[PDB]
Amino acid sequence: VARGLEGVLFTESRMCYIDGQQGKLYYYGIPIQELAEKSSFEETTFLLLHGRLPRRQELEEFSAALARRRALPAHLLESFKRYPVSAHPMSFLRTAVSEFGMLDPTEGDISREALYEKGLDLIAKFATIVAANKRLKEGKEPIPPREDLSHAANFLYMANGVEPSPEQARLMDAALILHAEHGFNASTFTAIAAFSTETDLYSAITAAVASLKGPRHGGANEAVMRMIQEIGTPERAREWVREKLAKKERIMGMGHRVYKAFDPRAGVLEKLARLVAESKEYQILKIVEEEAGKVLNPRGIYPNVDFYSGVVYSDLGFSLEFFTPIFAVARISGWVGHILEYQELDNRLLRPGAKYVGELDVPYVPLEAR
Amino acid sequence: VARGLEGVLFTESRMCYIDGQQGKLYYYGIPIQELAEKSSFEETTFLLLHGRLPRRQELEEFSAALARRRALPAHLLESFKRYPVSAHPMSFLRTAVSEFGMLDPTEGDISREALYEKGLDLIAKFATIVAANKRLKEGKEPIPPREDLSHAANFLYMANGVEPSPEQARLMDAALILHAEHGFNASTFTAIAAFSTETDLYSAITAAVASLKGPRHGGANEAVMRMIQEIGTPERAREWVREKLAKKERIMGMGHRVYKAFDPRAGVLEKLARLVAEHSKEYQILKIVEEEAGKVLNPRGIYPNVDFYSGVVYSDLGFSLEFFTPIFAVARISGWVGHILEYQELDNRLLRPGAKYVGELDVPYVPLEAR
Ligand SMILES: CC(C)(COP(=O)(O)OP(=O)(O)OC[C@H]1O[C@@H](n2cnc3c(N)ncnc32)[C@H](O)[C@@H]1OP(=O)(O)O)[C@@H](O)C(=O)NCCC(=O)NCCS
Ligand SMILES: CC(C)(COP(=O)(O)OP(=O)(O)OC[C@H]1O[C@@H](n2cnc3c(N)ncnc32)[C@H](O)[C@@H]1OP(=O)(O)O)[C@@H](O)C(=O)NCCC(=O)NCCS
Repeated sequence: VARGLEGVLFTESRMCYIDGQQGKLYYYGIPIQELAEKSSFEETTFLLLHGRLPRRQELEEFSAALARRRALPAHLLESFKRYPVSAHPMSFLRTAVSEFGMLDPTEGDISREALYEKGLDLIAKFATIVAANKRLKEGKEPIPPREDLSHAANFLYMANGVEPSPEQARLMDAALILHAEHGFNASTFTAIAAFSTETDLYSAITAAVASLKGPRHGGANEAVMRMIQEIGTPERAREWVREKLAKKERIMGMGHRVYKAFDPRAGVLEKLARLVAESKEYQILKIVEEEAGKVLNPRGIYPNVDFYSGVVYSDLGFSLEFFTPIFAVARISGWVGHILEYQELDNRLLRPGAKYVGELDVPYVPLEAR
Repeated sequence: VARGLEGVLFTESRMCYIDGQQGKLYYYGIPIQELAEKSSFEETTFLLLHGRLPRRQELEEFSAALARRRALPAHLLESFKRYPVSAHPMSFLRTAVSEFGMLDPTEGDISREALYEKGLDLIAKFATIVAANKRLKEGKEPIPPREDLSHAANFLYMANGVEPSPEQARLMDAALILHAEHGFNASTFTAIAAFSTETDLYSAITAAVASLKGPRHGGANEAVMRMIQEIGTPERAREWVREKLAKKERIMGMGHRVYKAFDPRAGVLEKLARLVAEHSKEYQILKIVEEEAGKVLNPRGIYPNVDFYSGVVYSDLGFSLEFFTPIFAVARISGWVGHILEYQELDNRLLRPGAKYVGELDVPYVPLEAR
């Protein structure tokens, strides 16, 4: 029984190579550290959708293309007004994508060209949705996209109401790149499971968002921040971990189905977190990292991408309930890419089985005789 | 590489046994034919969630518990008014479930009891959502659930605007029972994939609905009716079949990923389709297709599946093709909930597979200027 589908390779992919032992990550063969440093969200999105780095003009046009698609339709923006503002942002996002799906007169079209076109709209619009949610949570009005800003800069602008510093934008740009793609993780896999029935892109992405929301998965984002707050001070971190591990509970932001080593994305984020810190949250994380590490590292359990990302998002102006949506704002590129690849390379309905451990030939006992 | 995850057994389950070789189905050990004859959607639901038949008081209380959860909140009914009427019914449902979860103050509570309780709410409300969708599709107003009607009778009532005859209610009830549960099919598996991240129930069910929306899952229903229509009359059924197979094109409503024999649910539906048939045209075309296509396909292990006869049953109950999959969801939500409860109980592990990597490694980041 392949519990958790661990070790099950169900398809072939060119998109993401994860070396869990050595802790390497590549997007179509390019190391993530290279991309985080040098690339942008648009460029990495092109890479993930097209399978190669864009040329100058391609990138310029691809970015303008995405930018032109950032705005949400009035209908959806009107709908947001009654979206329960106390609802979790991932549930906001989940609903927005589904509703957006209804507004598409050709929603069901899944030709490669339509997936790509609808995907460009989702990749572009996700930031606008999450930002709108954030503005609404704050009792303020959603802000229209500024097409002149990069995706990252625009996301910050719509979320915060002011154009970000170039540094702030670069930080957001780095974070998006780091979360953009990561193989057949739970949310990507869920999207493919859904898509494997030839359902529409919105259905597959709603499912992906649904999946990403979980605290075992992308929800570990805010969970780690919850952990930091619960700890409160770096002075309480060690004993906190000691007793957390003593009651055999899990330390959020550590451990990974694949990485049995420091997450190469966490490695990058740790450095960005360190720069923002220069700081209690970061100090607390380092202590948790050290203290939990000494029992978990030997088990192959290390900080993952969710461990340091919150420090980063928090610096960018986001409260913790938006950490996972920010994740989604990036990962949508990877989801669309995977849906395009799965269609091309495999496109088979996923229909697994289980090991039945129940009973057979149980009688239907007459009601009055039970 | 395990394409399609075929033969991949990723968890243990007690809920559903699918005998693919002999064409047998059981919900917690009970043959599907028994439940289709004797049980009810509420009782079978109880079975699917509790793993056993309910005592008389239990069922009565359970039925009532579901009945008082049928009504949708005014907030959601109001939102429906702006849902695009031209939208796909499954997109309506997908959105409805998602928006409903937003109205739940403890949406993310996934303790067993909270899953059970929220699952009952979804089971009860799925019929009310799909029925509202249908009313709205017709430019009409949703109809409030009636507690004095069973789940099936009420569904027809809310959907059609008139209380169904006992016969029609019995047909629907039997149809819901038959589609309530079927192992780790795409929608159920996708529910689990989602839920394995410990996301909320609505997220998992929204994902289930997203999967079910696909034509490769729960769809054939419509395709069979299209087939029947393109055949037109039983007089040209055999010929159509012979030509269809010669085109090496598939015959809708036959063949199954697991069933390499007659679908036991098709076995029950075949008798029910014949009941509604006694417009016998639909049915007669189907029996001729079954026979002519079966003489060729049966030996290859392909037989009619649940989708072969269900369409005839649903359109007779007043549902257009596009509501076939929603009606499927109205029943399967019981199994989805049951599976989420079981998965949590028995396994509860993150679903995180891998892929065989056939890409490049150590690709340099070439400068923009040099590309
Ligand atoms: C991601 C995660 C689900 C991967 O786990 P998995 O591959 O599905 O494996 P399992 O959950 O079955 O666990 C393996 C063992 O490691 C332990 N373990 C896993 N991650 C752990 C963590 N973060 N804290 C402490 N113990 C942990 C488990 O308790 C388990 O114990 P056992 O064999 O002693 O019973 C898991 O590491 C986790 O829950 N991490 C916290 C959430 C998180 O940060 N998720 C984001 C991943 S990027
Ligand atoms: C469910 C389904 C996908 C299973 O396909 P499968 O796993 O490839 O089926 P088998 O493994 O038993 O197939 C062996 C052969 O029978 C053919 N076959 C099976 N389904 C067929 C159908 N309904 N009509 C004609 N031929 C069919 C296959 O195409 C295959 O091709 P080959 O001679 O080229 O190798 C297929 O039966 C189908 O598309 N059904 C029609 C629609 C339908 O009713 N399905 C929905 C409910 S599951």
